[PDB]
Amino acid sequence: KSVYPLYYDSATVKKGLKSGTLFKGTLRILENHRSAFACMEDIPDFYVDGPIARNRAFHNDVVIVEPVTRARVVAIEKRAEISKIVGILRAPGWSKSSYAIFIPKDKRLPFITIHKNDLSDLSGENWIENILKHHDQLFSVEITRWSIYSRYPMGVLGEKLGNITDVEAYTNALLLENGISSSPFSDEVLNCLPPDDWIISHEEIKKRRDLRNELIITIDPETARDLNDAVSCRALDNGTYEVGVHIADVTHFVKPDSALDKEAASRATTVYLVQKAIPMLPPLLCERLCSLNPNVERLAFSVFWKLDSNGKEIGKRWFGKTVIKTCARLAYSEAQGVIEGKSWDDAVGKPIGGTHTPKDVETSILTLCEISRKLRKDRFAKGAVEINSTELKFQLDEYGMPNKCEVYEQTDANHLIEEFMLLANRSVAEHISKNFSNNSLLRRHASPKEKQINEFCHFLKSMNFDFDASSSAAFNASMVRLRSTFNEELVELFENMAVRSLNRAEYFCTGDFGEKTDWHHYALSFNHYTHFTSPIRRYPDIIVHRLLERSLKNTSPGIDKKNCSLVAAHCNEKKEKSTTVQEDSQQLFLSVYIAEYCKKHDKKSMPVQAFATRISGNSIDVYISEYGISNRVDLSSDDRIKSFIVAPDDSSVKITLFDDSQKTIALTDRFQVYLYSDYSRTFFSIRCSLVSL
RNA sequence: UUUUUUUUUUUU
Ligand SMILES: [Mg+2]
Repeated sequence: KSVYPLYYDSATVKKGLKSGTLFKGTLRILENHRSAFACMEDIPDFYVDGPIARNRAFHNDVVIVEPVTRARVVAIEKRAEISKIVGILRAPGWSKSSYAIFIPKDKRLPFITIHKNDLSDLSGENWIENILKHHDQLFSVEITRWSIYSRYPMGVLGEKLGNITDVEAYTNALLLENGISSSPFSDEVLNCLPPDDWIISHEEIKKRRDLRNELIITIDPETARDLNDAVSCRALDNGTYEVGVHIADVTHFVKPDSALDKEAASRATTVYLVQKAIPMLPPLLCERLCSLNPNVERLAFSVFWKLDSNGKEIGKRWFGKTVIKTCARLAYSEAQGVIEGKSWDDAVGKPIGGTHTPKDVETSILTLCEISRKLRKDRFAKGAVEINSTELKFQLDEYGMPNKCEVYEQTDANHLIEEFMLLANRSVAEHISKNFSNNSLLRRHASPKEKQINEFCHFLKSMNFDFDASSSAAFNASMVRLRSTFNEELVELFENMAVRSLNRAEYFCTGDFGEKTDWHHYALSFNHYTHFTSPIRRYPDIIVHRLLERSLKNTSPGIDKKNCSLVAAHCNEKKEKSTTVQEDSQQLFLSVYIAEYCKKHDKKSMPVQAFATRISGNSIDVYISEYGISNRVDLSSDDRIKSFIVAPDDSSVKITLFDDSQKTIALTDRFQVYLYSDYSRTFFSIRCSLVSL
């Protein structure tokens, strides 16, 4: 007897769809398994309990369910590509010969059966012994077939990624999950490279604008090796300034349809991890020839504006190929120190090649900072949205183990660079959209989804607050009132929920959207925007560089609307996967940090302060702002606790202990919890407990 | 575990 029911016929499925019985939506399987939801955007979402009702479906699988808000899967319309199944292997029947038991890291993926002695590195006689010997080794499996007469599918074990306790092996496994190429560059791509001893041609120096003698700097963080941006300011004889943005001319090295170009389009973006980084381009270009290192002549595209003390564009812009030699390289911290009024030797402490005096650079930094402050105030006043977001910055020891973990605050220098990069991006977008209105690669951000914003508004209604989503400007105004209404940590949580409410930003080809009103950036309130200020780490910036060059030459776009759409979609998906990878890396290093804290301070958990976001059934969702993480204190897992009572309103929960001290805690209350890195389960899992371990 | 929304922007 088949464990699962047969998928209905195509005609029967269509008939049921016209009969209101059948339904169609995406599927989201929950981490705790057995529980899944048919994600229907309009009609109420449906629930699914048990893999029997799941009928051999996976996460993000567009499926056709039938009501049996519960429902049974009867047809799969589309399957999302399962990018590898990394995990571990356990002996058959582990506390007995049989098929090997593969356990994926994603709990959403069911167990897998590895056929009799299926392997190459541990297959043969004594296979069980080899499994046990390599039990603490992460491996990877592929799916081969799922027999309806088996509750689990089957699959071949791939390459052994390696020690689970090895951070780098876990990293390689995570890369494998989201399909990010960690292999070295192909020898043909290296053959595409120019000679390493390439020198600046006098012909090219005359063909371009010679800004070498100018004062140009690169404000980038301390741990930066690929420099793309360069800012400059020019005091004009009147009250105005000529501000310039200079971006490494990668397209001068990367030529269309070359093997280098193909690998760049394949990787789409540079993936940045905590301990290392996967580059999009080979290091010769990414770290030497194109990187805007100090005191080196470099070929770069440049955009100039004429702005007043308020930052309004008074004079005509200028676009063109230039050759520049940056006066100095700066860190964001040192730039902030300069802005705060300190002396160059007290903050930066670097030599400034050229006639440029220290006070010249100081004046330039302060001028650019004031202009950037004015432009940021105007941008937010125009209708933009201010979200600070969260990111976990780690300081590592010589061995790579996390010694420090902290939240990142953006100082005024960060916004200084940010505003001018945004200005450059917007100007380039406007120009290339005006010229090549059919084959232009820009970025868009539509209005937020009504569903998420309604949920967030109801959450604020629970906290007796109203959010006007009628406009981005009203959204930001409600955010400001909220910040002036609650404590800063609650406000941080609210910013988290706000960024959740936003819609996914995406690249696009102007030809696909007939109406120009659809080319808009809701959060930035811009009418035109693209990515152009980072061509060494975002292939869309390479495409935009080529489009800008052609627009200055008034020639053809050289790229087809369809091909442009392909590049846009591929790069959007690659950016999704890269974001996920970086977040998971941060999570991994946070777990290792908690483990090191427990080891050094002779405890089993780290004590932290947390705010109670939700009180449901037998658990409480808590947010730890010190590390910007959302965990759950399971009232059931707390066996040390004696009992509890949740009221029908879920706004307060009373607690009773064995020492008979009863005490009640409500929503948005600040209380202490403990974070511990559970390694007893198969993989790294940060868990939170109310009681100290 | 067994009820769910994880996406603005800069730099890296
Ligand atoms: Mg930079």
